[PDB]
Amino acid sequence: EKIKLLTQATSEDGTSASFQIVEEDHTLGNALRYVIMKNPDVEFCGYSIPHPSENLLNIRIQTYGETTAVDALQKGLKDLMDLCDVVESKFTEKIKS
Amino acid sequence: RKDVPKVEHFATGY
Amino acid sequence: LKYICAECSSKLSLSRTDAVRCKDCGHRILLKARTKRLVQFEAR
Amino acid sequence: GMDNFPNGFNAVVAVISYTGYDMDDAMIINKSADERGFGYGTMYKTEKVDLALNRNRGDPITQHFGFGNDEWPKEWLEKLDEDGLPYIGTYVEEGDPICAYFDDTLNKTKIKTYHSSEPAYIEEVNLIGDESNKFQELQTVSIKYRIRRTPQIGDKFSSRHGQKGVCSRKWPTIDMPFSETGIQPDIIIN
Amino acid sequence: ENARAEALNLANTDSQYLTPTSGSPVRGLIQDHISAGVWLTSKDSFFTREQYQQYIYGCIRPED
Amino acid sequence: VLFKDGALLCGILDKSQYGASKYGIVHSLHEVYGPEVAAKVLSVLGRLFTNYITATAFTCGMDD
Amino acid sequence: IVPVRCFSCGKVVGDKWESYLNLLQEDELDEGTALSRLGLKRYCCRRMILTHVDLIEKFLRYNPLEKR
Amino acid sequence: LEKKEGLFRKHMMGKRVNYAARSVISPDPNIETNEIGVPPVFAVKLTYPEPVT
Amino acid sequence: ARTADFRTLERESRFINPPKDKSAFPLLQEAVQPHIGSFNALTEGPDGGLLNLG
Amino acid sequence: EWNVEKFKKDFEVNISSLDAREANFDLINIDTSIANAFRRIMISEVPSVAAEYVYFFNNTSVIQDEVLAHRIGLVPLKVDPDMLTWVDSNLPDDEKFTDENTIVLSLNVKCTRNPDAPKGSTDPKELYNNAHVYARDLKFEPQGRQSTTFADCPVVPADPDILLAKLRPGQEISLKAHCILGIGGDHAKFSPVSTASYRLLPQINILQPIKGESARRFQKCFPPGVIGIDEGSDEAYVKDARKDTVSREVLRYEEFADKVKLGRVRNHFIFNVESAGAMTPEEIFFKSVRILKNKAEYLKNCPI
Ligand SMILES: [Zn+2]
Ligand SMILES: [Zn+2]
Repeated sequence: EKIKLLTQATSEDGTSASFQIVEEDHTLGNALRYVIMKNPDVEFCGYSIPHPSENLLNIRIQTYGETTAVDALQKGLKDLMDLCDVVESKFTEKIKS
Repeated sequence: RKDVPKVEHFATGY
Repeated sequence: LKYICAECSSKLSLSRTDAVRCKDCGHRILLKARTKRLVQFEAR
Repeated sequence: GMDNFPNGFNAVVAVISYTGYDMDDAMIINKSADERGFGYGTMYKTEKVDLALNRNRGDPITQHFGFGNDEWPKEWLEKLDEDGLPYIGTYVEEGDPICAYFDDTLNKTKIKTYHSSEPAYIEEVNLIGDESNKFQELQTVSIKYRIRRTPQIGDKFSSRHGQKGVCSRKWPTIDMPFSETGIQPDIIIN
Repeated sequence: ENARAEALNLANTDSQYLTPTSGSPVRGLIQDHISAGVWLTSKDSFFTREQYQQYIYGCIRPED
Repeated sequence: VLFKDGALLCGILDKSQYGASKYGIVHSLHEVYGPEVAAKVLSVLGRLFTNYITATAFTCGMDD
Repeated sequence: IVPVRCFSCGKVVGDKWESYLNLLQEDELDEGTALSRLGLKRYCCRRMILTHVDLIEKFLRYNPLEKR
Repeated sequence: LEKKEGLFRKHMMGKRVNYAARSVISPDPNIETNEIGVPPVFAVKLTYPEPVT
Repeated sequence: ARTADFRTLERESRFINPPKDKSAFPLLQEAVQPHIGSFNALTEGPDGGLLNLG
Repeated sequence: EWNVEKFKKDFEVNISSLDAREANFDLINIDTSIANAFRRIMISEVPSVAAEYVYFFNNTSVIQDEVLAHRIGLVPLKVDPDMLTWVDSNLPDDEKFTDENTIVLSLNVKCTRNPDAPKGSTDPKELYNNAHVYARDLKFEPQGRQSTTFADCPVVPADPDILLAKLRPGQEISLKAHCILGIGGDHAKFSPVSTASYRLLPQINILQPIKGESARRFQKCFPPGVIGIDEGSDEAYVKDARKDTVSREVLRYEEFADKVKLGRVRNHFIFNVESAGAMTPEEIFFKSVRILKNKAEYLKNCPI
């Protein structure tokens, strides 16, 4: 589907893994990298693009242990969801004024 | 020689 | 019906004969005319 | 009076090494700016079609334009659809029936193929008459092909200073760098 | 497959990093990357944890 | 430049160091680890300077 | 053949060609003030109205369907 | 069997070939140095006879 | 004032209404002049151009 | 320990010049990553409607069919995107289009000279009727439920004054368009925003006490609404940072080179969103943020 994990570069314990995303670009990648790196648990986080012509995004997460990189992913997206949700309420109020 | 004669931009939201 | 004169610019028709002869001009050059035909396209 | 024959366009160029897809002489066009129609030169090509090339003076040819009373293949009326010639407005693909002539030598009609590379549109089909009083059946036709040349990658653009280069890649507008005023440059040179 | 092996092992570009004319190399980055290296490796460059990790991952991509 | 145990410590990269020049860092890396590792290093440098130059572009102007 | 959409920015300028002509001719002005009153601020927009050869007038009078 | 256009230097010391192509080059740093950029038009065109194991 | 000018009004007027008198920008005429002058002097000369003399 | 609550507490908005056509709101205490993500989503991803799949019944005008089709496609409509549905694109053409997934436009203009023309007149309107073809000539002949739904929403161009083509006597044009939803990235014709850029709030760090007429000439370098003069002590000072474009004109003068560093704050984005007539800038901005939220939610929900 849209998201997949790379068993080639995964770790045995799952504390380090890399994910590939379809139909994405810097737009989602930079924001998601920021949000994930906000989490102090993860050790290494970053996004990569195979080739600009292809609409593929590759994201790699290496935690400091005790947390599955998959969990660190869904933790980031939920924070991202709230992050793009607070602005709506904050922006809506300023419209009322 | 006579020099070339002379001729006798807002931020966003302004 | 078609085949504008391109000299006097008058629509006409052919009869397998004297395609040169523009009845008003006689000019030996004739020019075809676009008709009502569907032409699909892409706006890109 | 050169203004009566203008050519080229003013482009918002940026002397910047940003994408990295241009080191020697390549250049990058803004993809949206292309989609706006940044440069849309077109090719007009005409060729002469006739059947008197083998005809001699005193021997009228058994073959002439049109087609009928035969078992000619159907679907030719897709674009080869009229008593004499194809429609002006049509999208000729490769091998499409350019023109049909009924032949009595074979007692059946034969057609002329496209025999080209790029699919094109018919721009103008005109009827040419013999200079002499050779009324006959007008076995001489000239048609014009319209070819749309949208600028793809590798198409040589240039300035007025010999800084010729090729279109490296249609860089997407969002990924294109922007300025304080919000303008996104269309032409990038290294 | 014989020609495949010849190209991949004898005619491949990596095997030809040098030139028999004088033994000097012929392959490398040219102008944009040279300027980028000059600017990046200068002492006036500093990168936070985010920038450093992002550059390293984008440059490496170990999954490949 | 002064490498030491696979670590840059002084100087900056250049055309002489990497690109097409003799006795460069990439040349020595070839000499040590074979041609394959040198080719991978050149590819990685090309990727890095491309990503880096996008972050901070390089440009020449009339002021220069 | 007035460019309908701004090439670089994207501000619609096709409608503004006739208005620019009227503002230039009927009222005595200069091009800068004419574009200002027309409502163009960035030169990415100002191009397609400051410089546009109207090759439809010269290119159009060669009509084939009307007697000369 | 002639001076410079002879059968040797035209059909024996050089020949036209199958499964070949020619085009222009667009630089692309985003590819590995030991790799080449093959458009999809070539991909459906050039084929390789490979046995089924 | 200005060193150059677009002359948009002149260009549009000329496009709409081609001149019925001497054409504008005469320099083009006296840029193709040599060929026209040669071909005219071939017949438009003091005595049968040059063809009659030849 | 950065957190959602900390971000909410620190984040604030300042709408400056909201308008039915243009917006100039500010973003404060947010990261360039999210700011640029919003910019890109607004420019590309925000859906809109524009004409494509144009069908020509007849054309003889000087302008070519391809050029005319592209020109028509590059038109801003008025219908809101949230009234139409996407097309599967893998269907037969008859099934490819319905009432609620596309709209239909017709032009069918004919031009002929009007005999009543003043002598010595060059105006095409007087010389011939239908001399020019405008956007408003485009109709929106509906189908099925569209008649009921668009009763208060007549599909009209966002700019009916644009010049599609010019005609002549004996010159006729007849076509038929099919506008669908766009995704922007597919083609710039689907761009609900003319431009959705942003600029970081300029920062001016005055070090020396700038006083006297030398302060006045320092006032001159910047735009007029930026620098202020302290009447209390004849001191130059910053009055409004947003009023300044990044000009660096002071850097040219040697006296002020050491007296000020032209910095720039890193968490103050001066958004500036123009728009076509399809939607208002506030509406498209809300669409963009909701699109980002939907992207995140879909990415979370899709398993690996
Ligand atoms: Zn006639
Ligand atoms: Zn613009």
